[PDB]
Amino acid sequence: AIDENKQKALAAALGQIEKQFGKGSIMRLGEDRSMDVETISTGSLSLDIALGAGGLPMGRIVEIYGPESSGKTTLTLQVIAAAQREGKTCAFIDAEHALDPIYARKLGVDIDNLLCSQPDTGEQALEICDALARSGAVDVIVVDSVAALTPKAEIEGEIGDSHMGLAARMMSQAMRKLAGNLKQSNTLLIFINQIRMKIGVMFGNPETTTGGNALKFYASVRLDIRRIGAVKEGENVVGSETRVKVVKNKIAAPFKQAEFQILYGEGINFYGELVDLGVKEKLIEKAGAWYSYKGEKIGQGKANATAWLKDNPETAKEIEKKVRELLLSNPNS
Amino acid sequence: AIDENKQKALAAALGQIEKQFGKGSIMRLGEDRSMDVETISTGSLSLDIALGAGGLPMGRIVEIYGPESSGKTTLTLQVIAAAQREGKTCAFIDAEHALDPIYARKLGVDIDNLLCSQPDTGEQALEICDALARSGAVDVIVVDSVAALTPKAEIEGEIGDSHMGLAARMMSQAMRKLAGNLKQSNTLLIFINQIRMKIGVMFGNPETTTGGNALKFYASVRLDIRRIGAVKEGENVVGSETRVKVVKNKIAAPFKQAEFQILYGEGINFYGELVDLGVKEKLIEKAGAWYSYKGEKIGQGKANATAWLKDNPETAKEIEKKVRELLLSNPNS
Amino acid sequence: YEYPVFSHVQAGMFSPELRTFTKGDAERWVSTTKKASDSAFWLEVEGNSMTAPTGSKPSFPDGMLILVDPEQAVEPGDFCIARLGGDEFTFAKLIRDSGQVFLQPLNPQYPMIPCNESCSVVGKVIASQWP
DNA sequence: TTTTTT
Ligand SMILES: Nc1ncnc2c1ncn2[C@@H]1O[C@H](COP(=O)(O)OP(=O)(O)OP(O)(O)=S)[C@@H](O)[C@H]1O
Ligand SMILES: Nc1ncnc2c1ncn2[C@@H]1O[C@H](COP(=O)(O)OP(=O)(O)OP(O)(O)=S)[C@@H](O)[C@H]1O
Ligand SMILES: [Mg+2]
Ligand SMILES: [Mg+2]
Repeated sequence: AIDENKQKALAAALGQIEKQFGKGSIMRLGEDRSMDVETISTGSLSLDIALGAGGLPMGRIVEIYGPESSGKTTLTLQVIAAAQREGKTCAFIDAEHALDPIYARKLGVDIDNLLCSQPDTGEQALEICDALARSGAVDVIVVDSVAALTPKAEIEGEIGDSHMGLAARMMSQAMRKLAGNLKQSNTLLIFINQIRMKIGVMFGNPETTTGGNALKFYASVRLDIRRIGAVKEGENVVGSETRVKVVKNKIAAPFKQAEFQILYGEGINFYGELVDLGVKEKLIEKAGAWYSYKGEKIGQGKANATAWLKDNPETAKEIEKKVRELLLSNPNS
Repeated sequence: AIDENKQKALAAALGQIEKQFGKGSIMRLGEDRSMDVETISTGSLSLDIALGAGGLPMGRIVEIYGPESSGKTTLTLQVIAAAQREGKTCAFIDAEHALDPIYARKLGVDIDNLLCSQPDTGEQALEICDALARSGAVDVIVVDSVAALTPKAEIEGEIGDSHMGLAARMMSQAMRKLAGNLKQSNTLLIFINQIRMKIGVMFGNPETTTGGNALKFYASVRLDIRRIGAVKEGENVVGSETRVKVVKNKIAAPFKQAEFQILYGEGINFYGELVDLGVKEKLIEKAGAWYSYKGEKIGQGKANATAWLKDNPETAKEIEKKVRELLLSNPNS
Repeated sequence: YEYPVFSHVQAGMFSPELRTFTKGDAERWVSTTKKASDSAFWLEVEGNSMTAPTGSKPSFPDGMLILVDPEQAVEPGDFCIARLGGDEFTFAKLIRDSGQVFLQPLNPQYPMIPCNESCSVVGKVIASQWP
C-alpha cells in the first residue's frame, strides 16, 4: 500500500532530478562505475603495498610532504614516469622554480611529452591546474611546493606585509573548485608541500604543512616522506634511505609505511625493494648476511643481491610476480 | 461571561485559520502527533546514550564536524547502514567527490540501494536534497562536507576571485527552504562539515565550521567528532579511538560525550561499546585488566573481552538488552 | 606591559569553555613586569587542584590570575594551558613521562590528567598575579 | 563571511 506509493514517488523524484541536472546526476551507488577507485603505480612497490589499493588513486587529490631533500620531487617524478609509461599525459606545475629537466629525464620521465608550467602566482598555478583538469586530456598533475603558491596580492606587496590566511583561503577555494573537476575527468592532482614549525604539539612531531587546513580534508592520500639514512658505495654517498608514511588514506587502511632507496640519477631502487620484499615473503632466503633464492645463493649484502637481480631479468620477473600476487590486496587485472 | 466569549472568538479564529491553510495548520501542541520526536540509531550505542533520545531525530537537520580523518564519513555510513537495516531509503550527496563504494559496503551499507549523487555545484546539491525531501520517499540524506558546497558563481569564477558570504547566503537560503520540507516528510538531513581556523582568537575555541551561521541555528543536533588515539594489534594500527561530543541538542541535554572505536574495514566497534557500557553498568566485572561476566572470566583486556562477547551471541544479546533498558534515558517506543 | 583578562580556566578537570575571545574582547586589563608576547592574556583560576602544599612553590590557588603566552614553547615540568577537543581547557603542569603526555596537579588530592591526540597546549603560564 | 603563520 504505502510502500508502492513510496516506490512510485522515489521513481518520480529521481526522474525529475535526472531531467533537471542530467542523466548521471543521481543513481544507486552499486551501479555507479564512475565511483570505482582506479590507482596508478607510485614507482615504489613497497609504497604501492603500503597504500593498500596498489598506488595513488585517479581522480583524487594527493598530498606528499616532508623535510628538505627527503625525496618529494623524486617520488613525484617517478609517479609521473610510471604514469607516462602507460600512455598517460602528465603535467608538472613547478611553483618552486627548481625543476631540473635533465634529472627528470634521468629518472625516466619523457621530457618532450611532459607539460611544465612555472607560474608567477599561486592563483595562476591553481587556475592552470583547473584548466588542465577540466580539459580531461591530462591524467596526472603535480604542483611542486604548495608552500611556493604565492597569492597575487602577496606578490604585488612588499616583503614584510602581513597577508593573514590569504594562501589558506586561496587553497580552500582551489580545493572547492578542483575536487569535482578532478573526479569528473579522472585526473590525479598531487600537491607537494613543505614542512613548517608549529606550537603546542602534544603528540607527534612539532611540524605543520603550508597552505592551511583544507588540503588535509580534501586529500584522499597524504604521504609523509623522510630521509632515514644514506646509501654508500664504499665511501661515496650514492643514494638515500627513505621512509614514506601514509598518514591519511581514503581508499585503504592508513598508517602503513614503506622503506626504499632513492639512488641519485636513477630514482627509486625497484630492485632493492624486490630484494627486501622477497626476503620478507620468504621468497628470498636470508642466511645472516647471505641472500639465496630457491637454494641458489644469490649474493651477500643487499647491494650485491640487487646487482644479481639486475643481472638476471627472469628471476626478477618471477619474484616480482609472486610478490605482487601475494601482497597487493586490490588487483585490477 | 467573559471567558465564554473568548472561547467563541478563539474557536472562530481557529476555524478560519484551518479553512484558509488546511487541517493541520494550527492545533494544540499536546494533540499534535506530527511534532513527536522520532530517532534512529547512529550505529554507536554510546552515541545513542549521549544523544539522550536514543539517536538522531527524524525530520531534523544534523551537523557532524571535526578535524581530518576524525570519522565523519564512517559515522555517517554507519547511520545509513543502521537505517537501511530498518528498510529505510537513504541518499548520499558526495560533494567532496571522495566516497569509496567498496568501503561503504564494508561498513554494512546496502550499496545497491544507496542513492548517490556527486553534484557539480552547491546549489545543485541543495536542490537535489530539497527534491529528495519533498519526495517523501527518502528517509536519510547526507551531504558530505558542506565545505565542498561550491556556489555556481564561484565555480564559474576564477581562483582568487572573491565571493563574500556567497556560500553562507546559499546555505542560509537552503536552511530556510529545507527545514519545513524535512519536517513535513520526516527526512533526516545530516550535514558533514570540515573545520577551519579563526584568525585572531586569543582564547577559547579557535575553530569554526564552513558555510556560515545558518547551519548552527537550524541544526537540531551538532556532533563534534575527534580521533583521540589508535587501536593497535601489537604493531599494526587497526583502528582509531573516537570521541563524539554533542555540542548542540534540541531533543535532549547537550554536552554529553561518546567514546567508541572505529575499526578500518568494519566501522564502529559495537561490541566494544557493549563491553564498556556493561562494565560501567555493573554488569561486567573488571579486576585490573581482567574482564569477567557473572564470575566467568571472559578475557584479559578490552580486545579479548570483545572477542569473547562476539563468540557468545546469547550473552551479548542479554547484556545489550540490559544496557539498553538501564542506560537509555529515553527508550524509544 | 598590560594584557587582556579572558575568562577562567579550570585547574584540574578539563572543563568546557563556552565563548570565544578576541583581542577586542574583555573589559579587564592587568599589568605586570613580565614581558610576554602580544598574544599573551590573563586567565583566572577557579579550582584548588593546582594549589601546592604549603612550603613548596610555585602555587596557584583559586582566584589568582595566571599569564598565558601562546608564543612560548612548553617543555616538560612547565606550567601550561591545555586544550582538549577544541573546546575544553585546563591549567596544569606538563610532564612527558615515559613517552606519553600527562598533566599533573600540584594538589595530590586530584588525579593526573591523561592526554590524547585531541589535546594541545594553548600556551605557557609565565606569571601569577592576585586580582 | 573567510582563513593561518613562523
Ligand atoms: N639532479 C640531481 N642529481 C642527483 N641527485 C639529485 C638531483 N636532484 C636531487 N637529487 C637528490 O635526490 C634526493 C631527493 O631530491 P628531491 O626529490 O629534490 O627532494 P625534495 O623532497 O624535492 O627536497 P627539496 O625540493 O629540495 S626541499 C636528494 O638526496 C637530492 O640530493
Ligand atoms: N577505504 C578505507 N579503508 C580503510 N580505512 C579507511 C577507508 N576510508 C577511510 N578509512 C579510515 O577510517 C577512518 C575514518 O575515516 P573517515 O570516515 O573518512 O573520516 P573523515 O572525517 O571522512 O575524513 P575525511 O573525509 O578524509 S576529512 C580513518 O582512520 C580513515 O583512514
Ligand atoms: Mg623538490
Ligand atoms: Mg570523509
